[PDB]
Amino acid sequence: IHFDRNFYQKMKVGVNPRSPGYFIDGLRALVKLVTAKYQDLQENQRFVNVGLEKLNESVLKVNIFEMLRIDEGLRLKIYKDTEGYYTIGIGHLLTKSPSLNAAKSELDKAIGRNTNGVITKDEAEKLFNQDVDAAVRGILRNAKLKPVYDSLDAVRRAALINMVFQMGETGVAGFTNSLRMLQQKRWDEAAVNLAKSRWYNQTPNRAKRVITTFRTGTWDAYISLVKSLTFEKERWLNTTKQFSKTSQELIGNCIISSIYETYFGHLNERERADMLVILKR
Amino acid sequence: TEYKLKLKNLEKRLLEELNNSQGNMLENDELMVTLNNLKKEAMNIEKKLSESEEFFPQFDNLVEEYSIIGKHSVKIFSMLEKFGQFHWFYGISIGQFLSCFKRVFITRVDEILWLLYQEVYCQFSTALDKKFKMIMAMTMF
Repeated sequence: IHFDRNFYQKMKVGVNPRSPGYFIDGLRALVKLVTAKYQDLQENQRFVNVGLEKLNESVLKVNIFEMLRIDEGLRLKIYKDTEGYYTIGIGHLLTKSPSLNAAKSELDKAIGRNTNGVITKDEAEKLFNQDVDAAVRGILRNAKLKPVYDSLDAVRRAALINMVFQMGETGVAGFTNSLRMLQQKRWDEAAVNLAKSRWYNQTPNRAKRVITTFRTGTWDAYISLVKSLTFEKERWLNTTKQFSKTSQELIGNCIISSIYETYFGHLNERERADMLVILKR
Repeated sequence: TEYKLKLKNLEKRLLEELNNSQGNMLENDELMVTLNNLKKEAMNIEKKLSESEEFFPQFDNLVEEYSIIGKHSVKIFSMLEKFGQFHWFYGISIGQFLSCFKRVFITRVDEILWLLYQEVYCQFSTALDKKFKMIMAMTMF
């Protein structure tokens, strides 16, 4: 009402030479916009709240292993790799033979069980830790990689162990530029060189994560490798607190909008400005 | 709305494939890297979201600092309009005026202002006969 009376005062000249349908056209548009924005608001609040629900359910019960799980992947049943060979768990190759049961023979000889190629959780990590130790023992054997692996901190080692699991130690050794700079402990120039390679162009996702791990010597790109980093999404509930703003001023915002649609159409730039100022005060 | 639809998009991928089957022993981790990627896109969001609160007052201030250029140009224009009302050849549109003002570019605000007068004179002096050049000089001055 104050805006109507103010509008007519500060704009229209003359003693009652006009009607008040701005008021009504203005009450109705407000009913429209408060409803629309309010519904859309509640829809959002429901969505983050049932989302938050599935996250509270997502916490149930309760490291290089999570690393190698992430880019390579964990399988509890036998499958085939990119080259189609026989593999189980994390990158553990039973046989390169096209034979279907040649893998089952090797696995059963490895884990010491009669399984058809279906394995339990712990055995996945056992075969992994085993594959790793073996890869580490081999690096120390290799005279091109050994000084580097000795140089690096545990985290960056885990990165080198990762490159070995993909490319094979013989493959990691051809990196002599990148490896030299890695032992010289200049991590940026090392990362810039690692970026240039057939290894990058082929799998520049994994290669990108390994590289920023070499850089930062940190697990973040990839000790946060625990699914507990998912627990961190829990603190992104802050949206719930942001609403309390958006909605508190929702009504006010819709008033301006209703009035702006209705009264302002025929007004100068300067007119809308000052009228809006009156409206806000 | 693009970034919040990108977040909602991965927030959708999270909900979708978190319920999928049950155990999720392996793959949901292969999704978690996509939600780890979600965390980076969520930092992109907070980066834009934080530089919004910085934008508004810097903007709101810049309209005040440039006020003067506007208020001079409304009177300089008004003058040219009045030349046009005396004789048919002397018309001008806000188009030509703005087009002239663009040339000003291609104590800062002072300079941009001083240039305004000098460029408006320099151009439109030519569309007027000697009498009005002299009226125009004295008025604008």
